[PDB]
Amino acid sequence: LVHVASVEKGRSYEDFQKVYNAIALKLREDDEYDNYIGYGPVLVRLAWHISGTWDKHDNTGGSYGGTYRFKKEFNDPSNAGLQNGFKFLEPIHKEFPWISSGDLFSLGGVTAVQEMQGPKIPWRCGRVDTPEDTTPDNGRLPDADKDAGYVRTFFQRLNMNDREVVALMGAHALGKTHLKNSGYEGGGANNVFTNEFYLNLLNEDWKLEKNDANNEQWDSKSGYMMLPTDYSLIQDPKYLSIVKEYANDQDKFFKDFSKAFEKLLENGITFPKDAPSPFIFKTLEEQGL
Ligand code: HEM
Ligand SMILES: Nc1ncnc2ccccc12
Repeated sequence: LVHVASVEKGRSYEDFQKVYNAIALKLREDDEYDNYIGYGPVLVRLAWHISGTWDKHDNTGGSYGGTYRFKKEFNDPSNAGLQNGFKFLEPIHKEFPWISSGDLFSLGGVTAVQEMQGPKIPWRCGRVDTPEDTTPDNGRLPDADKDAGYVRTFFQRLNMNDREVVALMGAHALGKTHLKNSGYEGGGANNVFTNEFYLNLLNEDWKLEKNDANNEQWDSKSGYMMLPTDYSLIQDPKYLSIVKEYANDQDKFFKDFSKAFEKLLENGITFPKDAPSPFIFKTLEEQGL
């Protein structure tokens, strides 16, 4: 099953930079959301969930088909809360109705990471909306109650190795868990992209507690939290070495996250040899906007 990227007709870098800028302006404008976290973190999570349905074995799921717009995937229990990111992107899609759904959801993640001071993430256009019958069934996104072996095996389906898994999980510096969405609570209110997930794993005094939904999670007196799957990155000796590497090298973490995140957003897509090169969008700050 082959999904060939097809550039939206006549569009080029400038058109996508306009979409980027509308997303970024709205991120700056709509600042009250989720106790003043703003929409950055939920847009990063949306981009990952629309991508993380991919199965390398048969090329089902993945970001190409924009299938999150269909009720089966919109209503996936694993996606609870992402409706806020979808609603955020609705006026962007209205303004730019030519962009495909998969392009818009993945570009919403790139724009959020960059606007939150994260690394540049090269991004390629050309995902093409596919019909409702192509929507992947629920249950392809990962559980949070599990251990390192589960996380390792899970991510083999997405063709991610240990370093890619540890780098991608660094996005859990951002935003927070919400008891009503996932049965976990807490994390604070961070909306700046840094390597602090790894510093918090290594440096905080973690206690295994039960939350009000009767699920275990690791909490610190300082008010931080880690899901069991987060904490597993310091329980497994291979993951731990990489957590220490990223805790000690911001640039390395930025570069590795950028590559893994682009890869995640592009899994399943065949780019023609004459496709445009990946675009690197300028931030609003770089543009003086
Ligand atoms: C083992 C893999 C993962 C598990 C089990 C997991 C689990 C979760 C859970 C339970 C939440 C809270 C949802 C809520 O209550 O609103 C969450 C939030 C989030 N996740 Fe993950 N996640 C994983 C991997 C990732 C990856 C790979 C990324 C992106 C690279 C990511 C980005 C985020 C972001 C940015 C949030 C915050 C959303 C917000 O503040 O609304 N996650 N994740
Ligand atoms: N802020 C977070 N800290 C640690 N783990 C997480 C997991 C999901 C969302 C946010 C966080």
